[PDB]
Amino acid sequence: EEVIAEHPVLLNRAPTLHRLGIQAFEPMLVEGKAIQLHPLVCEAFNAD
Amino acid sequence: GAMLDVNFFDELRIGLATAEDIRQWSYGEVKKPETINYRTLKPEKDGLFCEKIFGPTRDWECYCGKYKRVRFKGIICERCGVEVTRAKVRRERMGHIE
Amino acid sequence: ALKRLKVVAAFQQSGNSPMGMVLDAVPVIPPELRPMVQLDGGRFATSDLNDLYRRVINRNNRLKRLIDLGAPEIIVNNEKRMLQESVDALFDNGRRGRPVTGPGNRPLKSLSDLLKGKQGRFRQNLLGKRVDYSGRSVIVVGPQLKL
Amino acid sequence: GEFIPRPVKSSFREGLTVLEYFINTHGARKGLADTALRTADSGYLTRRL
Amino acid sequence: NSVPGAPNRVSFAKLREPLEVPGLLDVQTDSFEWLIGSPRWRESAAERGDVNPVGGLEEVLYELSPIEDFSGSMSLSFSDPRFDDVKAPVDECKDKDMTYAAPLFVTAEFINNNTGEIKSQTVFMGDFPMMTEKGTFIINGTERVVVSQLVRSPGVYFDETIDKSTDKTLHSVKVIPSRGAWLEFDVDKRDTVGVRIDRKRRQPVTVLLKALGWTSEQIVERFGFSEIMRSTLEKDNTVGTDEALLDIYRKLRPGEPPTKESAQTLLENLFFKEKRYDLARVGRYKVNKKLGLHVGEPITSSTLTEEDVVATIEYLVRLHEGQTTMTVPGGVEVPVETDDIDHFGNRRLRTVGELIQNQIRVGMSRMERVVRERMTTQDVEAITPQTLINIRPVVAAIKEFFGTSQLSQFMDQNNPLSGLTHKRRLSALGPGGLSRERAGLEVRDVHPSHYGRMCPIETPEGPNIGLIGSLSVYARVNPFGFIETPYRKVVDGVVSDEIVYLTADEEDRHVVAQANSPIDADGRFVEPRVLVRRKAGEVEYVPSSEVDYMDVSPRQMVSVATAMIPFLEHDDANRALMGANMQRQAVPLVRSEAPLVGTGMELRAAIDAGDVVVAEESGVIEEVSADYITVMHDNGTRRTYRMRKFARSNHGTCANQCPIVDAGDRVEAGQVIADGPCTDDGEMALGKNLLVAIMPWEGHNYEDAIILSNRLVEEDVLTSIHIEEHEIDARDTKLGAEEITRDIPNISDEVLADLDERGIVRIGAEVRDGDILVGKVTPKGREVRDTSLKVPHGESGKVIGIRVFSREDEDELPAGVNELVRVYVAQKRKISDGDKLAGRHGNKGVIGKILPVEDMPFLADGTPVDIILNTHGVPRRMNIGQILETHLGWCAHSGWKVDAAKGVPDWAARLPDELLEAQPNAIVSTPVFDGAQEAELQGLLSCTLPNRDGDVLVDADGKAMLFDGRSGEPFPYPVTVGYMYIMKLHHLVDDKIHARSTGPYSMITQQPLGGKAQFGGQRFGEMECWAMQAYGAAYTLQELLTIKSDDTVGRVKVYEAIVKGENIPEPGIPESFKVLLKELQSLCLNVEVLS
Amino acid sequence: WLSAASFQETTRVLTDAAINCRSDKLNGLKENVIIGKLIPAGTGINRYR
DNA sequence: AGAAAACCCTTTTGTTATATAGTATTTTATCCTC
DNA sequence: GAGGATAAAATACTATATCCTGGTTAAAGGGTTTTCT
RNA sequence: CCCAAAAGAAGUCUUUCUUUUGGGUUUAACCAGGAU
Ligand SMILES: [Zn+2]
Repeated sequence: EEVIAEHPVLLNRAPTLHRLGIQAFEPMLVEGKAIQLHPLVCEAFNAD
Repeated sequence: GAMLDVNFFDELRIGLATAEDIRQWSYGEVKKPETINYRTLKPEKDGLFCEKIFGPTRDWECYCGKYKRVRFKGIICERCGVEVTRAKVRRERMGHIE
Repeated sequence: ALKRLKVVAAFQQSGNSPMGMVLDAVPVIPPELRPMVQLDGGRFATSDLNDLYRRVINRNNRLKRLIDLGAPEIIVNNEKRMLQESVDALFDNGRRGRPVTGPGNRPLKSLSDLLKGKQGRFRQNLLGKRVDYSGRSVIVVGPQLKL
Repeated sequence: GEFIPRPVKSSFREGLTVLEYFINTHGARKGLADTALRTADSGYLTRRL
Repeated sequence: NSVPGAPNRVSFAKLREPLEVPGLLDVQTDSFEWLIGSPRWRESAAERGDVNPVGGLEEVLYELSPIEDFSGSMSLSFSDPRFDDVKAPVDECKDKDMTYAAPLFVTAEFINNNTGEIKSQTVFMGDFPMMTEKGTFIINGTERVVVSQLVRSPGVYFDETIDKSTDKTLHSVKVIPSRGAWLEFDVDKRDTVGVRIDRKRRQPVTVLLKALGWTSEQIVERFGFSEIMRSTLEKDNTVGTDEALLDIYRKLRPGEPPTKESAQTLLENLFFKEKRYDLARVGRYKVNKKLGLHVGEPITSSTLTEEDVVATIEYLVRLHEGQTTMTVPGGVEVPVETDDIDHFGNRRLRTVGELIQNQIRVGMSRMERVVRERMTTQDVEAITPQTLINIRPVVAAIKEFFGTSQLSQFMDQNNPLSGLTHKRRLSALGPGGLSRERAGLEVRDVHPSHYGRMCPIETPEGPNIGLIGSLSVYARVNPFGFIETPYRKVVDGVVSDEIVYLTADEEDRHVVAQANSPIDADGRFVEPRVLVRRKAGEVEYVPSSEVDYMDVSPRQMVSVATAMIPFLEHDDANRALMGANMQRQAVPLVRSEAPLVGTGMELRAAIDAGDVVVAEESGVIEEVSADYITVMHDNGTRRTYRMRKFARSNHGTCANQCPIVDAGDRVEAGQVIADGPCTDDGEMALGKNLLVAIMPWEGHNYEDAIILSNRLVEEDVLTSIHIEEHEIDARDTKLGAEEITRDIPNISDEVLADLDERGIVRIGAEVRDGDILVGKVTPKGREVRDTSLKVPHGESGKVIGIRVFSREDEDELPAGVNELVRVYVAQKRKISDGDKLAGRHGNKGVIGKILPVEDMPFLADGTPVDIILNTHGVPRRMNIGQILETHLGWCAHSGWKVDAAKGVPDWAARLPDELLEAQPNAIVSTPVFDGAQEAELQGLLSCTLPNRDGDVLVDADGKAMLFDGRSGEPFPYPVTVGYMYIMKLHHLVDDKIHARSTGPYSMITQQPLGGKAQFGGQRFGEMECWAMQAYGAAYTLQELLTIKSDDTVGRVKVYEAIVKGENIPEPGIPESFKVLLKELQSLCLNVEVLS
Repeated sequence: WLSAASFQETTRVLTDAAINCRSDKLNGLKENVIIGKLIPAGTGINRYR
């Protein structure tokens, strides 16, 4: 947890149609096996 | 220019190649359609994998076996004719068919 | 005349000579770029380039023998035709006539197929590459993270 | 592409009959087909641009 | 229903179906036993096609024999194919990797045409794979299925096209044979009726006609009624007949010395010989129908004839003339019209029998060439039939087909429904059919002739949409291969029960009514006007006096998978499709449960799919146990049924079977006696009934996500079992001495603890990633390499079964091995984030957050809801069906009682008897297209029993009042609650997650490999380097393409800098660039890097 | 010729470039991606580099 | 001494292609001119 | 009547998103050699 | 660059240093089936 602090990570989805398909977030640990995504960017990625 | 490589790139220049250049690139002549001998599982001689043309298959190890130590470097084998060097040279040397 | 002038001017301006069109020697790609894979059980799968080079070498040896041993012009001419076809298949398989097929009636990947389409070393191994420090997963929604 | 002059007369709450459902699938499928082919085509135009 | 021991599942159906659903696997089983000629098929063809019963092998042999030399001095013939008993039973063949087959023998007779010496022998023709009784072949231990193919039927096809330059209609005809050479007669601008013999250049038909022996007088005598024919006659430039043949030779076969004899021979051999032009039997029937030549004579002969060619030319010219009907001398008149190539009267179905017959045909052709050649290089009076037959090509062809093809596919065994739907599949792509990348939008549509022959809903969603479909419930394949459907015939407005099977053409000719029409209980329509289907698929109102046929019942258009969706007629086709493609991807759960609201089709699908055990004969149960069941038949005999316990399926799901009978019960023939993977008492059970609310909740179920309660984890309500298989073979090798030994060279004592004396993990030890399963050492060529098979990356779970095959035990091992130890590892996966639950109607989602059981919206009495769905997804996608289901689900759970105190209420007048009242947890069924109306649902919801105390939790609208468990206050407005049947799809997260820091690299180019297996690294594709360029970030792109992928020194230097805290070094150049330079130089291009 | 060769008609572009003996000055964004050097745009330009 | 099973080499009728859309270059066919 | 010039047709080449997993990877014939009877 | 084994030295009751040998591509191409 002390290593990843303030260490950006790139998230991408395919197809990457337009410029906003690749975005850099800050990672935080969660429980399980699924990447958690912010709901306000689903339109940019076009991800359901 | 720049021979092998490393960042002095300033221009790529393509062009037709003549027979003389083709015979310049090659380190030997392939004249036998044998890939590898099954029993020895080692390259044939004068074939499509000959070590004398394209280089040794193992790091600092000649085909005959007269040399297997690093200190021996650059000595063209006096018996088998394979140059003692690193195996990566098999990714660079080219042959030519006459 | 205008459509022709392009190539004549191109060969006129530069010091290069047209004799490069007709080959006298055929280069051979380094082995590591056409490796054979010895899958378990002696299943040595060979890259198509190996088979095409094998054909060319066989025909060249046969023609050399026939010339040295002495033969009528007709047989030598036919052997030269076969050599010409073998080289044509080596450089661009399927451009003229029936493709040289191998196991199970399939075409063989000559050299020119390594630099073409979405399988060549121009748009599948130079513009986009697999990378380290990476992963993938299924995404879910969390209305607790900030933006 | 021409309209069927029947036409459908029932709402999905009341439930369609058999024939009406058939003539509905008629036009329903081409939507998916065109979706696939157009999403295939768009990439070529983006690449050339 | 009619199954002796089926559960009592009450139905809302109003209509009655005269015809029971046929055997759902009958297509395959009855299309194969035709091939071998079993007595059952002989009996079936006796009551139908008794004129000429012949099996596929018999037909091939008769067409082949006799084989004669050019001189005709000797001949070889075959006859009477015969089959022996199978070598081993099904279970043993599956376990020991032995193909399921039987010997084949044939009687070969050799006759010398100058001595009269006849020599007969029985020659062995190889091992012929047979078919298990449930429709599947077994090959090399795996189970395979052969899919039927849709192809364009052979015959004559006419079509007209508009001309751009001149705006004239141009008609064209194609005579497409089976294994022949085409010939097209087409008209064009500058009207000129030409030919295209084979696929060569054009030429006037008059050339062909004269070549056939027609004088310039005869043609104008008969073809004297059109200007085009006379114009072509005027401009022919062909003299006599010989010049015609020579000209034909100059085009058919260029660059040859033309001569009359050879030209005539070649022309005759192309078409008029039963050697290179076979219209089969279907083709000849179709041609005779289209031109009406021989209506009476039986179809015996499959080559063209001059009369057919002249008839087709006349037909084409008349069609261009605009005629309406034509009369051919010696034949009845027919209509002249263009043809369509999607009408299911023109697309035929090559089933499993036909494909194997074709493969045997080509194998025998090769064997025939061999025998003909050998017939002239061996001295007479030493030749015996066994010394001329070479069997290898036939077995080679059969094996090639069954191992390598686009129609012999691995069975999909996610669950029984997947198999049942895979056997009844029709694929239009394969050898001899269109291709996935070369199909237009005119073949993927749904032609109006599909009604009742191919389901319009069930179809893949990807790029295959339209090329693959499923055979409907009632359809059958007639002898020629055209698909037929039943219709109940009406005589004088009286609906009889005479069922007649019709193909596409006959259905086109007549007028057909609808199944769910107002019958007045005496076979008479209530009102004169009723929807019908006319010739071209038009829907219109015709009075109830012209109707000629009616559908046997509704549902006739929906395949097996789509017939199991309740309230199908309320859902849009687009979502019913995703509902019918998401029942073939369930996963057999640890404990199964039958759905509360089904569609009456579960029982038949379960019993036919073959995954349940069915008592073969009536009797009384003697002893029952988890392993086997003993049935004591009525007359002495006794039978023992063995059960498959924890057997791996082709896609990694368990295949349990447990009995449902006790030691004293009596069973009846056809009764279900043991459940299967996804069955519950004989009914399909793909999922679970969960309590569901339809409110949006805190955004966790945002954009199709789902929320589960924790009760679905504690109590294993959704808990699957998966099984993985690991193999390793100790190859003999040229060096030899490979052995599966325990002692692992250069190994620790702890890591070797589990291994048994032989060197195989003890059954019952948890082999987590990084353990040993087998100890294998092979010579180095000690001089050995320890290829000790280890648990690959990401697996775990106990070891439930080992199987070791030994050469010393004289097993059938692969050539050049001694042992083939194989291990199984099994694991129980619970539900968790990332899974892909989905209902039936197409409401797919991925579990978003498994909340603890305390903070869930709970009803007034304390019951917590077990799932939450969004409201914003229902109305927009038009799958309202689910909401209706939800309501009905609740009515099924709570149990209702319509109060018939003073007359039945009007809304329940037509409700069937013994449905006015139901006990709690009562199962009901609503057939697909005749189900529970809205008024009936309102009535049921209006009256429902209290739960325990005198409280009703769901009011009339169907919405209850929920307490918010997280905060405490009640939600201001009522919410919908009910019971919905949801499944667990096979897209679990644990098979998807993957990461890589540093791992294996490729060999030709130094980039990392791809895929979760090896170690794999994600691909930074082409259009993910445009986004980086667009942002303006350059350093990140440079490092993503140089020091992370293929810069040989960059990788090690960055690793060292990172571990030692230094600043990352600079990049070099990529290896793939040098590979490109070498590839260019190999082409004689002098590429040089100037400076 | 590198960019054009990587775009379309690889054979024709390569052959005509070989005939004309064209020398490709390295400027653009596709060739600098190919040879693993900083793109001459964004952060890579001289003013900010 | 003859027969049967095991090496070493070679090499793979016209099939079946249900294609469109666009452009670019070679025939060839016919029309116009001298 | 013969030759040249222009439409026509006739062929030749080029292109038609992203990602993931599972099964196979040669046979067949001719010529030659060794062991068993 | 990395790992494995053998021997010697120091301390801890198990880590570091030195020497010898061995080593690293589960690669690859096809067909098929899926996902968004
Ligand atoms: Zn040496």
